[PDB]
Amino acid sequence: SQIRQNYSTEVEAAVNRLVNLYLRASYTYLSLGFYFDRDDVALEGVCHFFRHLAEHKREGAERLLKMQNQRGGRALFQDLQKPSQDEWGTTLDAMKAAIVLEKSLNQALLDLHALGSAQADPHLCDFLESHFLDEEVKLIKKMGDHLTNIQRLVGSQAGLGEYLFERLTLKHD
Amino acid sequence: SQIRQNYSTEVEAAVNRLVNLYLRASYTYLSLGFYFDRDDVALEGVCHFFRHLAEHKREGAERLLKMQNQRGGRALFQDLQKPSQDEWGTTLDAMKAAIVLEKSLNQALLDLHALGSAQADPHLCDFLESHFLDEEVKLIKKMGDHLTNIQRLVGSQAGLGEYLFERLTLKHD
Amino acid sequence: SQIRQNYSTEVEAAVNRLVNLYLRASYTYLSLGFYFDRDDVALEGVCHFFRHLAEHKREGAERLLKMQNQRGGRALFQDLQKPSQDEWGTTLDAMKAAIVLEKSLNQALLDLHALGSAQADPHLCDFLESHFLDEEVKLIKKMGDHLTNIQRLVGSQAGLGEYLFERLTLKHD
Amino acid sequence: SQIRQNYSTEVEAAVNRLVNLYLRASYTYLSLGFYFDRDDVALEGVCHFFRHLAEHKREGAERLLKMQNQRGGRALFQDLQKPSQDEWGTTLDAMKAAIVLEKSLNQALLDLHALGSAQADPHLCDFLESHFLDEEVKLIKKMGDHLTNIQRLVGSQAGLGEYLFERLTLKHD
Ligand SMILES: [Cl-]
Ligand SMILES: [Cl-]
Ligand SMILES: [Cl-]
Ligand SMILES: [Cl-]
Repeated sequence: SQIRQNYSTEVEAAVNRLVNLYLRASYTYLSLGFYFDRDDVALEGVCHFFRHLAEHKREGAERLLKMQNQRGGRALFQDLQKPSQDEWGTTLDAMKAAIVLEKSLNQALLDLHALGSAQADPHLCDFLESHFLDEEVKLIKKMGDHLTNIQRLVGSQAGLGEYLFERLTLKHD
Repeated sequence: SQIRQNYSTEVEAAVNRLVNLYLRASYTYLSLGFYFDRDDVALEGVCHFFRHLAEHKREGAERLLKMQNQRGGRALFQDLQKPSQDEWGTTLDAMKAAIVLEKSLNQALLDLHALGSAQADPHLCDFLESHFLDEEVKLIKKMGDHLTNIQRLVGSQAGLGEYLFERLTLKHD
Repeated sequence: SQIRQNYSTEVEAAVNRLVNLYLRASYTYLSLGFYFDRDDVALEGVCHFFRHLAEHKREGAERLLKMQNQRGGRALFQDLQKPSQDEWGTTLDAMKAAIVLEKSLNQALLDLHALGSAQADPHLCDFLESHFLDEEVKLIKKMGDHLTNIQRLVGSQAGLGEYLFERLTLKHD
Repeated sequence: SQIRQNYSTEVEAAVNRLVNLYLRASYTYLSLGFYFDRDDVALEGVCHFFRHLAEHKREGAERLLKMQNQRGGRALFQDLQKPSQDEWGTTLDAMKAAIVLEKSLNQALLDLHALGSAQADPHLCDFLESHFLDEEVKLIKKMGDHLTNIQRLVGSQAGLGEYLFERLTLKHD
């Protein structure tokens, strides 16, 4: 490569794996979004919350792919596994599955940062710090806040709580 | 007729029957709308939901009547039967009766489309596709979404659920 | 299902398969787009042409998923296979692979239309006519036009032709 | 020094050397810019490309000098060596010399970052990450893209390719 400098094969490979993890996450959120649009689920604010995350995770994958080319690495795509579930349960089940998914993406980012640190690759380390690590902390804090509110609302009338959370906390229209 | 071309007597008759079905549906929705405006029912958002459908079904009848004249058929009006009920129960009873009514209109549209297909009448088939079939799918999906939300809200406090659905889902002012 | 009417299990299944075909096509175009952004390929107009198609095919999948829910079918996601190639050759190789891909999507749309016709499902038939069949004819005509222009430009100076096509026909900036 | 804190003599010296490297690079680009403005070379877009880099490298030197004073180090200027060539050959020769020059600046930045990491100087490390490392990756990717396009255009008509690259890729007016 005419441009590649200080870019390890180990980072190049890990970036291709992280692209696969982000695209899998996007696909998971696409499935969650359409599940909440079902006529027998019908929680618009929950649908919009997950559809937006599907778009955001796709954008993350595209930013990693642009950076791979900027550093002179080569994008390599793999099979994308289907989401872990076909039906996602309650808003609470779905938000618990989301925070697990985000913790797994966050650990993949921290692992890649640690590899870049070990490889003395400060451009890679800056890149994750600037575009991913704080977006992930912010998102996990928001999901933690939502879990608390959902849990408060279950009480002895789960249906009423699920409706009120979607109407008064999540964005709809 | 100076203009009639490729327009069967069977379609002409079925169009006059469908006009009667749309006007009956409008009359049903007029009755539902004023029932929810009663001082002892008093659910404004439910009143507005049904009053709007009464106007929309009337407009459907008028579009069929305009098309009948465009094709050189002859409008023929019949007695309009009164709605099936004088009092419509809860929001849930009313929304269940509406989705039954819409399924019956949808089947009448599909039956007429099938007659036009059999008669090789593509103008009739286009007309239903363009102005009725998707409006009906969209409306039945919305009523299905509302039924799910109403059902979630019944819990052990039916009155509270009926008020919250009308205040937080349906349009009022 | 509370809303499902005149929607066959055969169409529901074929719609889920077509969603998989559109998402595979999006993934293929994502791979083509980033290949042309490589520093050793560096054809910006070709990159932008394929990146846009990746977005358009994703939007097609999302429209099919919305329609599946409108009809009361159930979205079911499968594993997404990786693209057929890791490296895509010349602009000409890439545009030949694209038109093959589009012909396969077009045949899948025509097959689904034929199934809906056989099932007397005019809403499905309208839906494909209105949002997919002409978009596909328009795209295949544009790719055919581009193939002719690329082929004219190969001459005895392939590099010069590939540069001029990307600079004077495709959109860049 | 009244302000100096956590700023090693090793970093202070390396910053003064890097200022010399940036000013030498500016001087090199000044020479490349005026060579392409010669009446017997006359490639305006190539002239403008290098004149702009001369200004950008000067600005890099000035940012390092401002930071040296912010940290309480002392600017020390050395003799500036003349550029390596008086005449720069073809656009291709010039762009190959530029990417070599940029790789040498990039390695000097990475070396200084590594020194700051070893000295536990996070302000220095942030400073390079924020203002230099990604500017350098972006520039080397752009020069790699240009090299590919120039190389594609040499064919058997080098003059025609050199003119078309300057007219259709580089900015002129
Ligand atoms: Cl799997
Ligand atoms: Cl009667
Ligand atoms: Cl495969
Ligand atoms: Cl010298």
